[PDB]
Amino acid sequence: LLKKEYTGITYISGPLLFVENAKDLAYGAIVDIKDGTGRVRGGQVIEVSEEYAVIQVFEETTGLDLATTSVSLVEDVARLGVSKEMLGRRFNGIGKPIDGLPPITPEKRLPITGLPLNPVARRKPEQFIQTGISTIDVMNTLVRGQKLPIFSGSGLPANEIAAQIARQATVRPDLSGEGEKEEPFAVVFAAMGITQRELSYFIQEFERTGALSRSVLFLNKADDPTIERILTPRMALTVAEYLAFEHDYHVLVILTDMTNYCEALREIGAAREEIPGRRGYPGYMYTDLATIYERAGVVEGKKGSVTQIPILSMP
Amino acid sequence: ANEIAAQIARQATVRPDLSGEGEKEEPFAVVFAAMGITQRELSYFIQEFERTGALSRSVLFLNKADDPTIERILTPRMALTVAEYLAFEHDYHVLVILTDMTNYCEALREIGAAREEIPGRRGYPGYMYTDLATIYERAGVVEGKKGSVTQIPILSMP
Amino acid sequence: KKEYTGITYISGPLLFVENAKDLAYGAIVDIKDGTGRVRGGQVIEVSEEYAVIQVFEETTGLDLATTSVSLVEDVARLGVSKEMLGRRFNGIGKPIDGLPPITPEKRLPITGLPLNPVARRKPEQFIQTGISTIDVMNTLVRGQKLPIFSGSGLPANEIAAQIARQATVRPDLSGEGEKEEPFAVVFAAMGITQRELSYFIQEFERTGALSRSVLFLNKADDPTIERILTPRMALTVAEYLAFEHDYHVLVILTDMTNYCEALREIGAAREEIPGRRGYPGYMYTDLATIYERAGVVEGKKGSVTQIPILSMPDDDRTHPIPDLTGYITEGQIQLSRELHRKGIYPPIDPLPSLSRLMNNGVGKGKTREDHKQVSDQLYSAYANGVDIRKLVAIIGEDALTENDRRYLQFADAFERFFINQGQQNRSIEESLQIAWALLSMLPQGELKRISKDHIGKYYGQKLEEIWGAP
Amino acid sequence: MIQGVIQKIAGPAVIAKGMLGARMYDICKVGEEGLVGEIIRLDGDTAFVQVYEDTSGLKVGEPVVSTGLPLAVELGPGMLNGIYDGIQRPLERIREKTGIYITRGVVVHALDREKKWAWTPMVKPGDEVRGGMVLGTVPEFGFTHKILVPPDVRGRVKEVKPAGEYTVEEPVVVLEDGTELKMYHTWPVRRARPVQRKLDPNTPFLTGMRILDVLFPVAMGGTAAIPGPFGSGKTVTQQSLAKWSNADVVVYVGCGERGNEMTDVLVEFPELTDPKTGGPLMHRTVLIANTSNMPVAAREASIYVGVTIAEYFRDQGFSVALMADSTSRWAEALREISSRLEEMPAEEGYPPYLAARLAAFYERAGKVITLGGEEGAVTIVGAVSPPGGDMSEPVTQSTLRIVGAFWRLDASLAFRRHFPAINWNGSYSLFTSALDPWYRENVAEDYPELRDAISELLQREAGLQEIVQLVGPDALQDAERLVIEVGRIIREDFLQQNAYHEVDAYCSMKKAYGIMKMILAFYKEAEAAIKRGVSIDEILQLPVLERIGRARYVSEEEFPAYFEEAMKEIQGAFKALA
Amino acid sequence: PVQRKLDPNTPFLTGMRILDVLFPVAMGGTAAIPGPFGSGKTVTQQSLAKWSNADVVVYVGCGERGNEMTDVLVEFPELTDPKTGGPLMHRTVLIANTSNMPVAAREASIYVGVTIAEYFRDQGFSVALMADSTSRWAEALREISSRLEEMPAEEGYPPYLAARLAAFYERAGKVITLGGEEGAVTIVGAVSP
Amino acid sequence: PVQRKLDPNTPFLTGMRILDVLFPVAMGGTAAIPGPFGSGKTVTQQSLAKWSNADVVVYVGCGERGNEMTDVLVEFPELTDPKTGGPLMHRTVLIANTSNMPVAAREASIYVGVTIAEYFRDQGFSVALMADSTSRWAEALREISSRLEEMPAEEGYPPYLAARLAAFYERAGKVITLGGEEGAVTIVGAVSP
Amino acid sequence: RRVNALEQVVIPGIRAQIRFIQQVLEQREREDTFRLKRIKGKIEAREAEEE
Ligand SMILES: Nc1ncnc2c1ncn2[C@@H]1O[C@H](COP(=O)(O)OP(=O)(O)O)[C@@H](O)[C@H]1O
Ligand SMILES: Nc1ncnc2c1ncn2[C@@H]1O[C@H](COP(=O)(O)OP(=O)(O)O)[C@@H](O)[C@H]1O
Ligand SMILES: Nc1ncnc2c1ncn2[C@@H]1O[C@H](COP(=O)(O)OP(=O)(O)O)[C@@H](O)[C@H]1O
Ligand SMILES: [Mg+2]
Ligand SMILES: [Mg+2]
Repeated sequence: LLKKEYTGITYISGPLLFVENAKDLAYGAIVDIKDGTGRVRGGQVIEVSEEYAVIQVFEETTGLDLATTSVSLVEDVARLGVSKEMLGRRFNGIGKPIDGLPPITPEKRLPITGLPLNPVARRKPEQFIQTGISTIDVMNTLVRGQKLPIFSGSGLPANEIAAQIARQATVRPDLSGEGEKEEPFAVVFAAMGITQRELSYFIQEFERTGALSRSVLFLNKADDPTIERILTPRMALTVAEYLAFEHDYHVLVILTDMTNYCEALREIGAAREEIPGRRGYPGYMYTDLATIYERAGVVEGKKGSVTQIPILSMP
Repeated sequence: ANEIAAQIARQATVRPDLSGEGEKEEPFAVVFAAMGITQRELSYFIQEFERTGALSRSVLFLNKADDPTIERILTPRMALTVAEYLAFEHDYHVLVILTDMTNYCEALREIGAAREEIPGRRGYPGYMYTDLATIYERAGVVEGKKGSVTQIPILSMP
Repeated sequence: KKEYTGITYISGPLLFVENAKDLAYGAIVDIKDGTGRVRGGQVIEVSEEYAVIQVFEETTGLDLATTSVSLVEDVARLGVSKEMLGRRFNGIGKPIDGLPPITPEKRLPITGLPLNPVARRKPEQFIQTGISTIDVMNTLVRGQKLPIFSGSGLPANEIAAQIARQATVRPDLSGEGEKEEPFAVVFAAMGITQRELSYFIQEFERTGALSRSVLFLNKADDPTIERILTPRMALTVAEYLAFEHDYHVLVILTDMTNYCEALREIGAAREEIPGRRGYPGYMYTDLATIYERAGVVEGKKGSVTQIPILSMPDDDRTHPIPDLTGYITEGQIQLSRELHRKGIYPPIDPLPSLSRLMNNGVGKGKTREDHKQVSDQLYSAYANGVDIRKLVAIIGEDALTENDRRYLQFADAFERFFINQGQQNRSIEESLQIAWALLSMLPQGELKRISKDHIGKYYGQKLEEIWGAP
Repeated sequence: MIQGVIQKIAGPAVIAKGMLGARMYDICKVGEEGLVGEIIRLDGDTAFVQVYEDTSGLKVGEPVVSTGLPLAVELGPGMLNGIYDGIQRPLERIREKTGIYITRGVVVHALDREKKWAWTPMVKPGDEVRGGMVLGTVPEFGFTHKILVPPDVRGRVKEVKPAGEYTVEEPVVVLEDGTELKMYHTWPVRRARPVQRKLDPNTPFLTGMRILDVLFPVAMGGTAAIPGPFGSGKTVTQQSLAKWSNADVVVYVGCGERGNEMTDVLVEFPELTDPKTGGPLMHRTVLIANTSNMPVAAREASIYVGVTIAEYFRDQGFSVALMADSTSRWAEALREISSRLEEMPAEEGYPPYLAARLAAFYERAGKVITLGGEEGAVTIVGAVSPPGGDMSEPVTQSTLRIVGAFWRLDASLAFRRHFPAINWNGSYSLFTSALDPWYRENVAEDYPELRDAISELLQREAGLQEIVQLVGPDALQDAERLVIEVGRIIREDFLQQNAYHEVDAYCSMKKAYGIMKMILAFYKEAEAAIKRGVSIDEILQLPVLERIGRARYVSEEEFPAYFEEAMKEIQGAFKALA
Repeated sequence: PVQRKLDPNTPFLTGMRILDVLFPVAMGGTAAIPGPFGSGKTVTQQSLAKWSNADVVVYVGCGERGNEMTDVLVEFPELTDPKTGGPLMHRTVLIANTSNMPVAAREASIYVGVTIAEYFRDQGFSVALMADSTSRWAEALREISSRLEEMPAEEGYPPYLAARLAAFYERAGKVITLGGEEGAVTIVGAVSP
Repeated sequence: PVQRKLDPNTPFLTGMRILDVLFPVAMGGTAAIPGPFGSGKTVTQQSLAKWSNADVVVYVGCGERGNEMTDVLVEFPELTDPKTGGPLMHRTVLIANTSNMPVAAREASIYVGVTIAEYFRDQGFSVALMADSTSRWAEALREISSRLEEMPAEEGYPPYLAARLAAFYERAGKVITLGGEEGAVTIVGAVSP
Repeated sequence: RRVNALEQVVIPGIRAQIRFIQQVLEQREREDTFRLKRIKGKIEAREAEEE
């Protein structure tokens, strides 16, 4: 397909830049921004009109100029290439490998924002999970298809609890007789603003357990650009939904420090001067969080299941 | 509050035999102004005035909860205009009841916010003091005239 | 010389002038209307189209047909001379005492250049203010910035006048006697009323303290940009004297709360978005450019010392004005309202007061060698006394032990004699004598903080000497 | 390069027209005086530039010239023994040509441009060169400085200058493509220098103060925070870390603070002596000093310059310790700058991205494998000053989320002259569980098991604090009097340390281990004697108690014989008593 | 439209002791049940759907979980109607708009539910209307007003919120329909502060 | 204009025990009495008008009720001036601007009252000036600044409010008039937070 | 008993009240500066219709 470029930049300030004659850019498209030094930056269209279009940049705007910068379209809807060979890989949070292996060959391309599940098409989650912790198993039991966050503190060991839960979770079919064998969980791990110390602990625990051969890791370290923190959980949930509802896997999703996701959203909301909320957070945080949480559950007529254990720290 | 207001309107009378003014009593004329009143309170007020027999002496301005909001700007002004006319032209003793000033203040705040006026405390318009003063200050007694206007506003503290 | 007549907009304190691109930013201008009256003004914006002038005084009588604007100077400058000693100025350099204007040796920009951090040296000498509670327990050091925190009705002005009248250096206590040093006091008043102005005028002249002082006095009804300009001119004069004539100067800033309010009003007039609690976002830097002009310089004999005074709005130490001042200054002296209501003057509270440069000014070779331990012992004893006095009201006097009764009497004697000095002038030796006489009422060996050598040398004097003049 | 003229002046904000082609966040020269500023917003033919120093006296029409590069430091030989402000301007050479003040628009060079160095080439023509390798060595004090290529430079060596005396300006290596490599290069302060791989924090960073490296250790390449009030040791503990730690090069970064507080550290530091060589401590440290009245941009960009210099010294294979003093002042400067940009505030007036900046500063620490194959590490210790001791401030909350150690100070122990005055029930460390394999191999097998004994012994008195203020200590039962006395001697011999003493200012790890072993021996034998119904008064009079106090002041070489003799005496004392 | 409105004089039985005894609500009145997260608003509303003596029950899931809507679809076709032998689902109308569904559609669901409840009132039935959460409707109004660049009153909410809420709760009551019959609508709305 | 300001040394007697004994005010001084509604601000000021020893009393009603001025007009002609024996109203000048009167006239009333008080100062009399509420002046300034579309400070008040308040209070004091006599003006101003 | 009551009951409620009042005041201040930020932009947009 042929490419098209727009060179009519008129205004740059902070994360936003204005393109004048961009009439045929779809709302929500992904563009590639190139400067005179050859560096390439990503961006997303957030407002399109007759007079101009508004593009926010996925990272810092140092080096851009109005004379030599050009904006080129990539795709109308942000999509991710999914495949069955992604098990056992590592990605940087915007879809690029970090492990140094060649990139995967996509089977399908799916939108990262997903689609809402039809409430008629759902079914009740019913299979009990034995995690091995008495305070959880007896009094707060976990069911396949549940979203159950951990309300951590500033210096409390929530990461160890999450690793122990992922290490010991089993379904115990003998208590019900509705199956056999020892069908294991696949694990999707998404980290937002994590530091090296906790990343090292997670990596060594996953390699010691041996479950790294059936896991997909999306890693966005704390020194990475802040706008990439928004996109990271959406692709992880896209992969989890694809695996569970197209290959009958039972996946488990772990989201680490979504407080970082909330501050990342607040930074953009303050930059876009939209109406705030209770403590400076944007007024639409409930909807954005719902678009992440409500992608779990089970579906009638299908064998797969999605389970989420988010981790957040109470300020 | 509505029951207390109804009881006051039912039982209120002067005591000429104590003050010695000599004039024998005649009942008050009631002017009733409701802004954003619900059916539950309106039926109670209607039944109370029916049982006490005060509907033959009363003028009612009703603005129910489903009626448009901007109409609440006008109702107290016309109620007090009628009260002033009766009291200072036909020598009636007029008692005025305003059901909820809070609903008047919300209707004023809507227009103030639509006009981008500078707000005061808690988002209310800065000129609310003058606007409320133009309503309350229409009661009183005039030298050389027999009539009088008495106001009992009712408001809900948030 | 040139005059601009293209006025296109007048509203409140601002007016716009057309074709004024030759006016520098921040310059001072003169505004003349049809009746010949002259008002001042300052340029706050320069552009290709128009310039914005903020007007001193009210804008009554101005019109778009007869108004003209002429330049005075590009940068605000002050003419300085040694003859300024004994003179009173209105806050922008204009004399108000009726004397002829001084002839300037130099004209310096009122905004000061920052001091090079490698050019400073550590403060090492003290100033005798004549107040026992300040000299003994919260000592002021040459080069220190020691603010005073006061309430609303407290006598901050009288304390300021007393300090300006009584402060002096003591070269006879230092080393081999040192050598005579010149001394001067620079006084800055901002937002004062007529009553305070008259009080200061009588006080500085009735006792001869005017002959060594320079007064910058700004009234409450004066234009508020002059209130911004006043402390910078005071610090400019102080820096000139100290670093070009080896003077030891002391700068008193009468009320920083008025300065902060004036800064807020000016910031609101130029359409700036406020920060915390309506105050400008750059108040920290603006206050740093005033406070950090004091200090002592390597290779020079002079020194600049500051005593800012500020009134806490609601006795709220978390208010922005006390909070930002605490990040830049070395301790504070707090006046107590409870001591003020009981008849004690000056009402300086020793418990929440602190001087952070005490350790480098006191000691052997610059004062008496028993200073530090005596101050520590006095603080520790008063802290016990003020709590034993509270316990007495519940458990009665009989239930205490003997030493608790000694502490209870010590607190009362301390408040009666040490703090309540009145209008007396006390040298450091007299204050130390009174301090050792007060400690004498405690038994020997209860004084844990003081070493045996000083205890054997100074303990045992009766309090009857100060009892002849309480 | 791009030049323009001033169109509008309004405070520090300057609008320059004719600036088509300038780039965001470039450094410009504003006015004829030569003021500097950053471009913060582009719009058509104009460019919004914010000046650092004040703009009084400027006129419309004065030229504006952009340098074409963002804020950057100069990295090369000659940075040791130097004093710089927030934007790497040497104060000593500014004094020589200006006086006691700092005039606006002064132009000086960060690196001396006229000093001869002893160049020694380690390459020959025809060699392949990639980013991060070594061209040669230059001696500098007690260090052999390595001349590295920039990370973005690769090619093939064409000509090499022979050994001799050269300045930093003289090109020493020229490549085949015409690129000239000098003794120095520039790097932006807000972009992290690349590495090959970041390793694990499996080695401890030794402080030399007993309580820190015993109870709340920090690993090499870790991050720590130390909050507290005035007179609480914040300053002394940092300058003791500077002298006694195992770091090769020390970087002290002082954000905008009081002038006399800066004068203290500027005066006392040249007096200090390096323990390893006996020479001045100034020979291995770089100082960044900023007062409260200097421009806010320098104060905000102070810490980035320091961390970039620390990264540059890391890239040569050294171990660097970075000390950020009073990051609350840096947060205040950031708040002021964000207020000048009319951003919407959050919390206590702070910009919404405060946590992102604090994270982006702290993550540059860590132990890495450099591009040249050598190993290096940067360790960061950052001081925090709460306004009134409240731990709910946004700065401390954001710092708590990222640091691996938290050494809380308190003035209650400073009132008792107990130094170091850290609170041992408020502090915590997260590197304990990862340092254990190193601990049980290098120190002793029982050390991780022994530390829990000290922790539990200190904990048990915190459960006895509800009875001691009611009933006097002497009235306690002997089974509790024993706990009280052994915990007391722990507090007065192991936790306390004299930083001014000749031998107490530095304690190796085996010395502390012997002290804990000996204290446990005392406690166990005393409990065994108490089980035999003896009075505790005779235990408090035992001669071994003074042997406990004297263990601090023994020399490092002299310790083992003293430890063995104390072990013999404490074994003889308790089972000689019936 | 209606002919007249009447005074409520018969209880609306919920099956809960504390609500039916200590704090009764009449046939044709309104009630609100605020509470934090985990208090039990949804269990209380589903119990009212299951056990109340209303002829027709309308449930409006305005901006809440989708699993709660699947629980109703699964459990109800098996349970028994309290006042007739048929299945419980034969008397229930569900309007579902979950949290991740489009925001602007939250406003329309409330009006659709109240219009259906009013329609069933005109036939002579007694209708119970349960709104799952009105704070989500308030948030939808806030987002639309943010897009309109209106000036917020408090907490970002538009200044006309109290008019819309008043217009919604007014529609309840016991009336004489245009056909001369008798009907009533009672509204129970949850709030999520 | 005046010839020379003087130092206040003579008390202003009001008849209140606590104010005269514990918190005295001199002849040329200024005072303020703030408080919430119902605290007693107006009754204190009317008692000061009734019983003080000033020669001429000027009362400025900036924005209060109208009955408060009807009471003065009805009562004062019947009382007796303490220091001359005649009616009390012969020494009193009233400037009235009630709440429902136009807003922009609130600013002018204060200046008219203070100018009349300064005029009676020049004849050798001692004048007491009382403002019933100085907060309503600030409210009028805010109302006008709202129409002028200029940016306010803190609570919506215009930036120049403090300068106006300072310039109003500094007109008080004991002076030597241009004719050689001695006069004094004392100002008491109520504040309504 | 009095010491334990004052330590355990009275102080935490007072401190929670402090926190709640502080949060309310700060949130009101944020709402109030938002309006000024809008009004300055409206002023800037007004005087640009035909320069
Ligand atoms: N380990 C220590 N040994 C001896 N003295 C100490 C120690 N720690 C702190 N001090 C004392 O505390 C005082 C204050 O120093 P410090 O608290 O480090 O600086 P700051 O008060 O600026 O935080 C010093 O005078 C010093 O004598
Ligand atoms: N009447 C009740 N009996 C038993 N459990 C209840 C009852 N009401 C609420 N719960 C408990 O509350 C939990 C969730 O309440 P929920 O309806 O989700 O409240 P909300 O919807 O307001 O969050 C359920 O797990 C349930 O166990
Ligand atoms: N000195 C006093 N003696 C007796 N009653 C008083 C006194 N001062 C005030 N009051 C009472 O307090 C009330 C305060 O009313 P007022 O001062 O007119 O209102 P506000 O203070 O709100 O302007 C009066 O109704 C009066 O009855
Ligand atoms: Mg619910
Ligand atoms: Mg009143």
